[PDB]
Amino acid sequence: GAHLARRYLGDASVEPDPLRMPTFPPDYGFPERKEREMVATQQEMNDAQLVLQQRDYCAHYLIRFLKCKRDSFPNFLACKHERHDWDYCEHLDYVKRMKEFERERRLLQRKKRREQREADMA
Amino acid sequence: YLTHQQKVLRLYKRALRHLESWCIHRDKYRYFACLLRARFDEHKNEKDMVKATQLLREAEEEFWHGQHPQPYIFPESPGGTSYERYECYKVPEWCLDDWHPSEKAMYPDYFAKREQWKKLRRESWEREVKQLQEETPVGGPRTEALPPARKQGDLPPLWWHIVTRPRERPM
Amino acid sequence: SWDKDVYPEPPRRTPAPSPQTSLPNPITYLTKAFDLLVDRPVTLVREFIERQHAKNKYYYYHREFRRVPDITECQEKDVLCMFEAEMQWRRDYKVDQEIVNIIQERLKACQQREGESHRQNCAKELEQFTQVVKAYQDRYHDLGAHYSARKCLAKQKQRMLAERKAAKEAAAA
Amino acid sequence: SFPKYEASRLSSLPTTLDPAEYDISSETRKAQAERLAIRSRLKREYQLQYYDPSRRGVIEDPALVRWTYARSANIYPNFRPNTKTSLLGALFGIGPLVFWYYVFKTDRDRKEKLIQEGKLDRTFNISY
Amino acid sequence: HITKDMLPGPYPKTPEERAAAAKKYNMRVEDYEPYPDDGTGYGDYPKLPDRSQQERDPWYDWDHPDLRLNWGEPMHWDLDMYIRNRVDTSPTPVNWNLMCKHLFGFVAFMLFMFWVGETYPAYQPVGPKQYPYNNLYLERGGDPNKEPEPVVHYEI
Amino acid sequence: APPLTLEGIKDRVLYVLKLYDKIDPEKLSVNSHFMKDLGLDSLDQVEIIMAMEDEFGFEIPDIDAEKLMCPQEIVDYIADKKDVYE
Amino acid sequence: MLKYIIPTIMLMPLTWLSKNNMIWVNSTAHSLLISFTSLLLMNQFGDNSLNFSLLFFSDSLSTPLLILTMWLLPLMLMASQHHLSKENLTRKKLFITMLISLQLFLIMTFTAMELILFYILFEATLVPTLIIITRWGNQTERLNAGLYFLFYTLAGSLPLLVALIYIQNTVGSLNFLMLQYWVQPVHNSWSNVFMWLACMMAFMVKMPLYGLHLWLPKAHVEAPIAGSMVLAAVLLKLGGYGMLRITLILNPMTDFMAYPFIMLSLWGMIMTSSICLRQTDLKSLIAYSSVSHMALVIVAILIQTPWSYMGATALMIAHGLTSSMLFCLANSNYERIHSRTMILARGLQTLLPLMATWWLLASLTNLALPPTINLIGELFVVMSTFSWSNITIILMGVNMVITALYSLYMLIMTQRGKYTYHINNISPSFTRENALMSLHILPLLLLTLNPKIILGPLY
Amino acid sequence: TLCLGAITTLFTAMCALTQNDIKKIIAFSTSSQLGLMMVTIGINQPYLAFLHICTHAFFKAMLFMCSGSIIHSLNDEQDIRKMGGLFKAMPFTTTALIVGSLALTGMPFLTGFYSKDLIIEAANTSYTNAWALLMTLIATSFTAIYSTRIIFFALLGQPRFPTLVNINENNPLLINSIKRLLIGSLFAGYIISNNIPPTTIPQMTMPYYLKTTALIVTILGFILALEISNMTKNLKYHYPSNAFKFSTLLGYFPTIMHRLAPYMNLSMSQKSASS
Amino acid sequence: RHSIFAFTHVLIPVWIIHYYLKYHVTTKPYTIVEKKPRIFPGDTILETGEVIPPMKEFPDQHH
Ligand SMILES: CCCCCCCCCCCCCCCCCC(=O)OC[C@H](COP(=O)(O)OCCN)OC(=O)CCCCCCCCCCCCCCCCC
Ligand SMILES: CCCCCCCCCCCCCCCCCC(=O)OC[C@H](COP(=O)(O)OCCN)OC(=O)CCCCCCCCCCCCCCCCC
Ligand SMILES: C[C@H](CCC(=O)O)[C@H]1CC[C@H]2[C@@H]3[C@H](O)C[C@@H]4C[C@H](O)CC[C@]4(C)[C@H]3C[C@H](O)[C@]12C
Ligand SMILES: *C(=O)CCCCCCCCCCCCC
Repeated sequence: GAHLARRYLGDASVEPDPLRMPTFPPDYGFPERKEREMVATQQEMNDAQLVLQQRDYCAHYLIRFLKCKRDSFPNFLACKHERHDWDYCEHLDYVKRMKEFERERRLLQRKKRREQREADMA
Repeated sequence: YLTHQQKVLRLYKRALRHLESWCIHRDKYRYFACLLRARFDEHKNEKDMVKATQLLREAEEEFWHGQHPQPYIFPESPGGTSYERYECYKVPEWCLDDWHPSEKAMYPDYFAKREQWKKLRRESWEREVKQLQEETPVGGPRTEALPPARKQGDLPPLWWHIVTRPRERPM
Repeated sequence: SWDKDVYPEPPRRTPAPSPQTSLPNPITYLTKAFDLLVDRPVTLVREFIERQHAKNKYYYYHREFRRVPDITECQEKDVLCMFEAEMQWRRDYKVDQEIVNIIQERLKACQQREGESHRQNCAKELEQFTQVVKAYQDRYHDLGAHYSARKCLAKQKQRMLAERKAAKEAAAA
Repeated sequence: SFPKYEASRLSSLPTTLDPAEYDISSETRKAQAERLAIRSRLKREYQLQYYDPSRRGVIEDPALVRWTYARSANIYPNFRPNTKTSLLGALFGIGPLVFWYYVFKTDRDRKEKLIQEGKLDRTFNISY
Repeated sequence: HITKDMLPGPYPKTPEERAAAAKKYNMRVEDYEPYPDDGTGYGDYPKLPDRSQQERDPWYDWDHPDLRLNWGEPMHWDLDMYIRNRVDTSPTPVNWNLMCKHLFGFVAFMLFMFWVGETYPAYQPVGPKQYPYNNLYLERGGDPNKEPEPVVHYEI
Repeated sequence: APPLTLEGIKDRVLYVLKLYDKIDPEKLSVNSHFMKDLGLDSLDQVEIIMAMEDEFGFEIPDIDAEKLMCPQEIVDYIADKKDVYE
Repeated sequence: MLKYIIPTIMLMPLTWLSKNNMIWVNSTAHSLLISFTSLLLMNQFGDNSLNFSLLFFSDSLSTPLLILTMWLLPLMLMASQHHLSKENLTRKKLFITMLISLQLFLIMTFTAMELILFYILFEATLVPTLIIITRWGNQTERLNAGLYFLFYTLAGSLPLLVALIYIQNTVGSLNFLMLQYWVQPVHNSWSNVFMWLACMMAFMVKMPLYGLHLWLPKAHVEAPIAGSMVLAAVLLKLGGYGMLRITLILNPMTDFMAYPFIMLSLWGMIMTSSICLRQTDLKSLIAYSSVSHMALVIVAILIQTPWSYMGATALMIAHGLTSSMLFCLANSNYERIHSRTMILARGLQTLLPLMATWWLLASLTNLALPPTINLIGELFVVMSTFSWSNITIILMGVNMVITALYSLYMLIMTQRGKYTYHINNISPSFTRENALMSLHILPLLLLTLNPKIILGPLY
Repeated sequence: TLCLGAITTLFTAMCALTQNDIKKIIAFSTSSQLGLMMVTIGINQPYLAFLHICTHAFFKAMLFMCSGSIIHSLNDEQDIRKMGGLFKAMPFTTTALIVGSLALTGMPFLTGFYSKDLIIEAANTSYTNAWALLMTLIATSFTAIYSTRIIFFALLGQPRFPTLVNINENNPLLINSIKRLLIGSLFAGYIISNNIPPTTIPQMTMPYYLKTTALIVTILGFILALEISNMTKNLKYHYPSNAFKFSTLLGYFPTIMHRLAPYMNLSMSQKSASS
Repeated sequence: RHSIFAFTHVLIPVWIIHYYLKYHVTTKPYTIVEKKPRIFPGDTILETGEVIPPMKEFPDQHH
């Protein structure tokens, strides 16, 4: 949507590059940033035979859902609460990716605002 | 060769059919069919045949401009969806001559009737040929029209393949 | 049947059933119907047949081929020695084709067995397949439809010369 | 004043749009009558055989025989080597052969050069 | 039966040969026109209008209804190309050149716009998708003996 | 697609003509020439044939249509194409 | 091979000493018995060929060609006995004798150990073939067809004779087993260029190679039906068999001497396939179809890979049964309407239902429907040619599109549409005709179950 | 594959807008749906492409059978201009035809919704060719237009078929075959959607306008189609444009290619290769 | 009628197929290859009796 107009019909220097973001260090302005926690171990995801694109930071909810689905057969309308937890975990993961884009954009704006201010000095 | 009158009437039928393809709805088509007829009636009496020809040529140009690109076609007419659909079922009658005797024995009445027809064809043939010889000019026939039978007990020359042709829904 | 070392497979790990639903499992009841109606009468007929075979037990043997001198030891144009060496080389060539087929069959059985984890869990089978195909390609690739032991030998010596030349100029450096 | 019809090889002028169709002099009428006479004479010759009750076989058609003969046996006797036939034969005959020779010879020389330098990927290539 | 005088011959040079050829092909001498006497081998075969059999009257009582041919009439040199299963030459409601320009223009426009759309793709305002364990180094078939470069992801 | 009969064809042919405002239903018979008896012109006859094509659902070529000058000839033409013999 | 040569020879006294009305029954029955015994040639080993004696041997290449050859003789007797029914007795017996003598020369040709014995029998097949074409062909053009057939073959085969004798003087032997061990590489000189051409042109003409194929549309079209069956099914394969053998002694020169003949074949197959689309004679169309298929065999033999050699062997067998079936199908219509024009008799599916099924099956094998052995052979050649040069897939792909078009065009024109009104003598198919078609197609489809027996020595 | 599918879905949907043969409309609908499946391939959603194959099978097969029922009742008439007034004359074929059309256009919770709407959402939120995305959405709107075209002319209005009425859809074979596919066209998408294991991560977070794009353009399609169809009943003449003729004649591709290519190939075969 | 069909077209074919698979196909290596079953935390292996450990405690997200 709107962000595409700004990059394509406007100043592309203050807009993130989706194929090259992030371009600033993870700690630039973030004192003491915590690493993302991973609940499911590599062996658990290997044993569960998750699709590689499903082996993300929400895999533990997916595993819990898959186990319920198997154990509730033939009742395919069960595990609806397990499914939602995984859907909600993926939603929060998507919002975190939206925040990374917004953070990248504001630093690009900040970088430029410094150049012009640091150029109006000259 | 088509006379001028034939050309006009063919155009009128063609124009109406394409008009119907555009209009679709019957009440709408009735309205514009009557306007189109009024156009043809406007020049019905045009004694000048040089001017009636010019009117015809312009109407055909107007038709070509206005024709429906995908007009309605009756299903079994040339170009229709069912055109020639049943030709694969049309078998000529001469094939029955090759049936095995055990196959013919299943229809003793049909084949007895068939022998009478073949006898009728055999006995008529010489007179049909003679009638065509005597009714045809020395140069040869100048049109494709065939004559009727002039006598009693005679059959119209060259009748067999018209009369005995396959039914339109043979199977 | 088959040797488990030649055609290996890991131990089977089956999860135990642990239902959380009062609904009956249709597969469980279909499985018991299958055993009673299909597997059981089929097993009885087989046992009858295997009793007949046990009354008449006879044997067949895997043919052994003694080793004969190979083409490198044959003197030129000596057809009697060349003939025995060439036939041996062709028998070995057919055997090497089957070895590659065995290694390919292991690789394909691994990919199917491991499901979505095959890219990681079949690394050993992939490595063995890579090594055998390289060795097979070295022996037999590019010989042509009229291949022979002589052409195979000519190809090996061309390769040995290249490996000997690449060494004297890799030990000079 | 509608836009004019522009015919092509693969889309003919409609009969109703053809100016010749509307000026029909007596000589044109006579020509049409002569054409109908020929068609009628041929139709009668065919029908007298086609309707004959005792005939069992194929009614040989000289027009069909002439057509197959003209499309095969009659061609070489009427061939003359000249500028048109010599150039077309050279262009259609030899042209494609020379072209495909240089496509494959070039491609194979490049591929051969890469293999000798170990620069062509043949990791799993053991069937040929 | 067919005699040599009833078979195609060489290009007719005189008006007396042209009349003899026209009679042979069952044509009016005025309608008979051979192909040009190049070296291509048509001889005296009539050059008939290059029209598809599809263009003939479907309501006429043809001797060969499927081919829309009469017994004895001269067959077009390319008749087997103009049968109703093959090349059609019927008039079209849209002119040939106009059809070609519109078809070409539509396709060329679409190809151009696809090239534009590839240069300016649509996407959502999200950073890259993140994966644990060094971007799944081992799952993607990474060398278990070599140590990968750490890929660390942070909260936000 | 139920079968046609000679009387059925005649009934429907005359039925259509009695719905045509230019024809007097009280002076219409199977042998009424469209031009000589009913006093219609050739444009009317084209419209009459078009109605018959619509009535029975198939086309009558112009070369054959122009010769159908009375109701009985229309019946015979339809009967012949549909292989109706009773 | 004497267990096949002697029984074949005995077919002659059997034919001459039989009761007048049993010449076809007797020769057909005993030729089928010989064909049955030929299955004993399938004792092939993985390493060594089956070497009977100093004169004869059989390997996986010649064995399938031998079985096809002996299978074809009874089929040809069945195909011929209708149109020879009014021939007088002595001339019938001489016709059968020519067929038997051709079989005798062929089975010895395919098993000859020595290339000069192969040569003599390879030329020997000309004589009975020429007699069959010129004596029992139907049209005036058979005389011209015989001369084109004879002098195209000899123009090539006489240089081959000089080359073979030259090789024997230089190597000391033409025995094929010896040449496998004593073969020396061919140095690249002008003199060796013409040795290569001498050793190959005779086989190229018989394939035929595009450009050198003009004899085939004459000979295959003017011959009687038995002549066409053997000409297309077996005699074209003498060229392929000869090339597959003689290329052993022509390496490495074949690497570059192949280029002009590969271009002729790859482009020629597209040319001849296109010609089929506009042929007016049904027999002529089938003849041009053979040239297109044999272009693949030429290419496969010249690139000299294990896959191309398996594909070439399969195609030769597959084409043999298919092309023979198509000629027999075309002949069955000819015996009714007495014309070879394809547009003359249409809609024959309406009049001859079962025969239209044979047409369909023959057409599907011709366009190489998988898993027929026609497709297996064509596929293996396409695979090997892709490795020779990826760009070849374009020419191979175009040819497969064109082949489908003319194969089904032949089917649609003759079998579908409306029947020709005035042709009223299309009597029902005879038991003989139906058996003749099924003895082609049934073995062809059965081989799909066990393809290895027709994949040649490289399998 | 993305661009190839996008042009297919748009081009064939556009052709469908002006066709009068009922089987041609459904056939062009299939081509357009196949184009959408190819788009799903191009955005790296193979399992959604497979699901659309499964759901499309139900209601597309039913639509052809419904048209076959109509064709049979009108004595082999396939032109919709000669149909009309069948809503009450053939109640069951009418019900199946409406259910089938609503399933094809992505009415919520019918079989077509469970694949087509996930596909549009995935395309809208993907890193994708911008032009391909627009072509897909427009093709989705055209789907509503030609679906309305069949219903409006086949079922509504007044009869336009011949006078001898032999409409009969009371054969049990006809009823039960359509009935089973009708049940599939309602529930199969829901049942298959709730039973298959997840193999990707479905995208469920997007702006409101990208979540309702498929439904909104479908509604706009129905509205525009209903205005065009009512216009056909106004006693006003016709002025055919270039766009109407381009659509009716299938972009002229058959008229040019099926004449030019055979002519060039068949001429060369005889003139050059043969002679 | 349906029972005669079930017997001739289901039961007998499955008997022949089951005999074919059990005693000819599965007696050869790698003819039938199953994807190995998925194992989830907390499962129990029937062959061994091993108990798979549960996943660690979830940082309970709000929902
Ligand atoms: C190495 C690779 C080989 C592969 C390439 C092979 C190329 C094809 C070779 C073709 C050979 C020539 C053509 C043979 C076809 C048959 C010839 C023919 O039928 O022509 C007919 C022609 C007309 O005359 P005629 O038949 O006598 O009239 C009726 C009375 N019988 O008859 C005549 O006018 C007389 C014909 C005489 C020619 C007979 C054939 C002899 C061929 C060898 C030529 C000898 C050359 C020696 C010259 C050395 C000195 C230069
Ligand atoms: C239509 C009539 C039908 C009858 C056809 C008869 C065909 C006969 C063909 C005879 C030609 C044989 C070749 C004689 C030339 C001498 C060959 C030679 O010794 O040259 C060697 C050289 C090899 O090149 P190179 O591969 O680079 O060397 C190895 C390093 N890689 O040479 C090379 O560069 C290899 C390439 C040689 C081939 C050239 C191909 C020319 C273009 C294709 C033409 C196709 C055939 C044209 C026929 C038209 C006839 C009118
Ligand atoms: C089951 C079905 C009944 C359908 C119905 O009545 O609605 C009936 C109809 C015709 C039957 C089949 C046909 O009669 C042909 C078969 C002949 C044998 O007698 C039994 C098996 C056999 C293969 C049939 C068994 C099956 O029960 C069929 C298929
Ligand atoms: C930002 O990523 C936006 C992505 C794509 C926007 C699609 C919105 C729909 C507008 C055009 C539809 C027209 C259909 C007739």
